[PDB]
Amino acid sequence: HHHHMKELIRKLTEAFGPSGREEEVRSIILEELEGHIDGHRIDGLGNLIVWKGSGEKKVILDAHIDEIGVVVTNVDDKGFLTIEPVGGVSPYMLLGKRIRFENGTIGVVGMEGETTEERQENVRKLSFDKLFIDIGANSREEAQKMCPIGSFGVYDSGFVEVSGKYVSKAMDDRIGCAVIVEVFKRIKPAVTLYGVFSVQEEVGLVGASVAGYGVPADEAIAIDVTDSADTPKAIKRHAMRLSGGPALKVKDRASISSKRILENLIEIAEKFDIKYQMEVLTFGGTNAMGYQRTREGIPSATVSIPTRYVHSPSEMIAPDDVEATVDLLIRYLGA
Amino acid sequence: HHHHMKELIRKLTEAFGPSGREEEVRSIILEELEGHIDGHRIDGLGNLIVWKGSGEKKVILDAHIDEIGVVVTNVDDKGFLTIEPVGGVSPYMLLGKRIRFENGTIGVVGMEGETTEERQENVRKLSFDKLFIDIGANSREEAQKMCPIGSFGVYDSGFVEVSGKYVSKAMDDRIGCAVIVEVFKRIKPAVTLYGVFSVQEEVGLVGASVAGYGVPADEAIAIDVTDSADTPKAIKRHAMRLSGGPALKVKDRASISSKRILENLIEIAEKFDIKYQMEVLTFGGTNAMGYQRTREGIPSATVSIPTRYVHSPSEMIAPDDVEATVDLLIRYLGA
Repeated sequence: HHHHMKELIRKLTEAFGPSGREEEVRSIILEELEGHIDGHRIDGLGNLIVWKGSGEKKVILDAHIDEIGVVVTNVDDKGFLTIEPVGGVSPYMLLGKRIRFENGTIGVVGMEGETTEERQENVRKLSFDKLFIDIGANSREEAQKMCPIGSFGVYDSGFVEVSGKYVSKAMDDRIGCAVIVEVFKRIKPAVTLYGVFSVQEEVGLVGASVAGYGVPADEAIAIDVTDSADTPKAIKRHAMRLSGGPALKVKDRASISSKRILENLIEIAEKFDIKYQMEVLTFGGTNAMGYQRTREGIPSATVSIPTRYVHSPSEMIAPDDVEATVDLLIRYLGA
Repeated sequence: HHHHMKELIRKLTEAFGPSGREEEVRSIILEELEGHIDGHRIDGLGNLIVWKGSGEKKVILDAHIDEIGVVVTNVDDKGFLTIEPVGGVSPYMLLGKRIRFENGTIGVVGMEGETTEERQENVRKLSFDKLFIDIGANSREEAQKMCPIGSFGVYDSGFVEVSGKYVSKAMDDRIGCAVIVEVFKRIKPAVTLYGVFSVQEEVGLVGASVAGYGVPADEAIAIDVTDSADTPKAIKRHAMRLSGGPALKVKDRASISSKRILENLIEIAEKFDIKYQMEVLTFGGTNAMGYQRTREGIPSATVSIPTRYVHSPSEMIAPDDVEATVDLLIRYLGA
């Protein structure tokens, strides 16, 4: 390795930050960036925006700070919790897992069903309303004091090295957050660089990303994860893979200016022998509204870290891909 | 609490001992029993037998030392492991979990399937042959060096306190092992007491439990776990429950001598105000062979610790039930 990002990745991935409660992650980001940013602000949606540099061109790098999890929606007479999903969490991934709550309380996920046929019927068509969380309470009253309705939880799973790979919860998108932090620590920007550590935008709600988080940027580059389809039988040509480098794309039907960002990233990677992969463009439909949506706003591209087991408690990345991503961005955004 | 068993329970439940590889558990048991046993032996099947006392009546206490897990059956060209179950492990409980191998190697369980319909089809009817384990290897050769075919793994999950409950892997039956160890540490036996820490007997193979592990005992008491059916909707009268005390039973159609052991345990519990529950008798069929099987061998009974989430990485017990079990046995087997 040529960066020293392990501890940053451990800290960010282990931090508590389900959608709606990301205070710890923002605080960690600001501590890591102390002395490396010229300023910051937090918008009314909870997006953290930082900046460094004074160059003519304004560039956003945007990674999501929120993670998948659960929210408590009911407490029963014996102290058991009902939950709903926060983000894309499959109930299959939650079965038998331990969940850590904001206040440090640990709970165990169980499933309803007594007989084999009951459990078989349930587990074969698993629904969140068949799950519950046991926090060791013996009554509604004990449980409501520890995890009242509206409490968030995340996986009780942290960071581990798995023969040269890194595994943790919340690679999506704490790994993107780590990339941006590392870029801010290392770069002497030729641009005015904005780092946005954003809350994800629920479908059906107004988000801030289209308006550039109020930053009048010339370019916006999302730093995300993409599924690494290099596991057994999910073996196709042109798949994203671990150790293939950052995955580069734009949206389908992107503007000339957005495509230029992609071409320029490709050129940097080629000139500096940085591994990279060409990802299929983000699908956005085929209608007239979708066409006009890409031709307004800020020219944009996406750079993604290949990740196995996305949305599990054991998301896996190759540290070389992360370092390559940092290197690519520093070369692109530097002198 | 009135015993100090937390550390013993943590140590035993965390120990590596899938069926076929229980060396660490036997070693821990012997270390804990140093100075409290008069002797021991290990039989050809791997059953560890210890003894203390010199009384006329010979009594076995028997708890299983093996835990559920996985065994590696194939290594593919990219380093991914195929597994089969050891013991009663559902593939649903393994999804996204981390597995710890004998040599300390950690792996992540994944499932085959790329599309939503593929994964939905797979996960709705989950089979072990759709799972794999990723140990971070990049080739068959790297993987075979870390986890060759025949390697065992267990849950990568250890002991935690959950508001006054204890949660770990392998309560089934490390909790029974802890009960027996604690009895040996505390008791002045009025009997010759044998502690058997047994390997489970595969259906279809000859085991040693029927012959009393070669001990010519007068009574044999299994110390096991039983499912605690006190979770949401699995709410029936007469259910075993946490904090209801040890669950007491014999086999269906038990002999007069076996039923006497049960009656005598009940009497002890009543005389000493120890909580207990009456569990439905062990089902053994209704035919002539089953009838004669209970009337030979050693008079036997079972004392069980109520446990939630059996066969998950988060098996849960109430420490009061464990202490009550120890207390009951010490009173029964003492002067």
